[PDB]
Amino acid sequence: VPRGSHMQADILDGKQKRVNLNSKRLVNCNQVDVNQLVPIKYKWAWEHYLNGCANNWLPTEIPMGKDIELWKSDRLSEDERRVILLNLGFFSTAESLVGNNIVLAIFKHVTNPEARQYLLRQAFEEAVHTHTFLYICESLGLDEKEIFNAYNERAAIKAKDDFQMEITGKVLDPNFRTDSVEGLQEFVKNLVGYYIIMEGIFFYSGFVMILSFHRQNKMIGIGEQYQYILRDETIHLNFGIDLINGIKEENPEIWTPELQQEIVELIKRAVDLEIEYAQDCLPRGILGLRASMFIDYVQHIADRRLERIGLKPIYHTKNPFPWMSETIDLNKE
Amino acid sequence: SGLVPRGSHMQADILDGKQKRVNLNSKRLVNCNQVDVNQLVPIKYKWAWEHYLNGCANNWLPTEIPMGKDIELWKSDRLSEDERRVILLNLGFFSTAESLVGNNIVLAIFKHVTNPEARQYLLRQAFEEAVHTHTFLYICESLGLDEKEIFNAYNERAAIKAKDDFQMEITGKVLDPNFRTDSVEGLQEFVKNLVGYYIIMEGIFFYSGFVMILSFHRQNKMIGIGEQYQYILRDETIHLNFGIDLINGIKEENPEIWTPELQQEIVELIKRAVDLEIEYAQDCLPRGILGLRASMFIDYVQHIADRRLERIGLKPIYHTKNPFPWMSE
Ligand SMILES: [Fe+3]
Ligand SMILES: [Fe+3]
Ligand SMILES: [Mn+2]
Ligand SMILES: [Mn+2]
Repeated sequence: VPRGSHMQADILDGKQKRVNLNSKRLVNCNQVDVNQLVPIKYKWAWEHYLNGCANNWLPTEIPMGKDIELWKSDRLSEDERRVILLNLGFFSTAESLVGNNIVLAIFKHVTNPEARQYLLRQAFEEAVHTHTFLYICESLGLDEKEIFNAYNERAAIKAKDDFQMEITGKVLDPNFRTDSVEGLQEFVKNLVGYYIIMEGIFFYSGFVMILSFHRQNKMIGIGEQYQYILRDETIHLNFGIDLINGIKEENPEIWTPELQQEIVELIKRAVDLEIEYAQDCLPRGILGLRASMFIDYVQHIADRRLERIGLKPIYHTKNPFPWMSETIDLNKE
Repeated sequence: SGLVPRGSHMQADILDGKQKRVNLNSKRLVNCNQVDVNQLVPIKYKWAWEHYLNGCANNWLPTEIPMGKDIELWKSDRLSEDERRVILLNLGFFSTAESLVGNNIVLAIFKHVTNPEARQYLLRQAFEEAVHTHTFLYICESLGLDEKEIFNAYNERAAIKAKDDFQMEITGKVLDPNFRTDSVEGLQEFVKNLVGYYIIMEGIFFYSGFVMILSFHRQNKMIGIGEQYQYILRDETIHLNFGIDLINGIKEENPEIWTPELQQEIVELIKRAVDLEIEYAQDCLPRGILGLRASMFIDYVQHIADRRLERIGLKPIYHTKNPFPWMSE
């Protein structure tokens, strides 16, 4: 390289602020400069970021003409409409709950620039997901306030989001810190609540309901949007699992039998709430969909989430939706 | 526009829940605790939603832009020491500036912008800052620069540090866990943060840099870097427009905060930013390069400062001409 290809320092004291890769930590890292991306330590976080960036899509790119025609017709049963409406109601605000939590709760305490890069991509993706639900409401001529207010008006939805508020913990409190054992444990419970429970269990169950319509060639515009959402959420979940496991590895003292058991109990509570939600969606069942299938499915996926964070499966049920894993394989990171 | 079909309404089983549906006229940009901030609808601030849609339409990645010709030129003796200095100082400053801006959106601004459509835009903007950060890593890796030397520039170069230190100062107490915007004093402090990041950092401190880098691009030098900066400029144009709309919106809804005292303080902050940016330009350009001299930046930085002032309802103060009119093409 030619002469003059280096920045010359005129503050010699400042070279000390260059970041030692091995000093970097996922949480509680105040000893190095968090504003400098380099050198990247958590290559897994950066890879998630690059993968997410390659997945750009917008709901407005997906035509809704056939969906509008079907929705406005008399072809759908009231029970079919009920599944769609309840799913829209729950997702319309749940995306914002997730996005707001990334920004208002998680970001401050993930003291690492490459992980934060991913968080910014994820949060933007949640904004895209929120746009999706606005777009669907406007396209089909739904009462947008009725749909977006569903979590205040439908008990089985409220129950899930009230639980979400509970497991959010005090992470939003101005006094909240992660530099105690109890504090970092509370933080990890928040991560489990959002990545494992909301994104990894509540959302996957909604995906089955909606994609079951897509597979029947009903509401294929909504279906396609949900396929893109599933592709994003696959990465959200993978990142969250990696982050939880990373925090555990770097802070083994938090991973007590007590914390482990509580995480199991939260997942159990999520499973029960999602089953009750599925029953509210499907009081009689529709073509290809019964509540009993969600009992097995929700238990199955909960076992898969438990395994990924080093906990034993507890339900041992089989997956009644083998095709979900087919589209999951196609939408794999 | 077809008829609403029978059975197409979601039935409530919590009868009083309907009261939490959001009244459009109750929404506000700050201090809005009377309605549910989680529900996007109904959208009140159309300008915020439009910025969001515009940003989303602007997707790009630095890895899409070929660096072959740039690598070839960087290896050659066809780029002078002085030209290299301009490039490296700009890479040094921008490499961390993007993170400063992005971190401030998330850690300072988002909590206090109590409006979902504006928050939708903020998430787009913060992601764009991540793309800009990626851009500087990609440039470093492409040209084989010492990445730690580049990203640490704001700790190693006085003229860069001076800008970023001033930035830390105008960030104010907004990061204080117990900072609140629900007083005149609190909201004025918040507005100073918005001026500091949108107007000063994004609207002024990026501009000598844009001119310098795009000057190379216009001479067919480092066109890979140039193209990346063109995409950054496109994004930053929206960032600035959103910030101006946000500042003006907060003023309109809370006119009592916009005192002669605050107005004077903002002008003085902008004057100081101008001085610091002129000094930075001087550091970049101890000697002239083609179509670029440090003295030109006196006129330019003052000219853009006047333009920013006008946009937030303040009188221009410098009255200088723009030596780089091609920046508006
Ligand atoms: Fe998600
Ligand atoms: Fe910006
Ligand atoms: Mn989502
Ligand atoms: Mn930027």
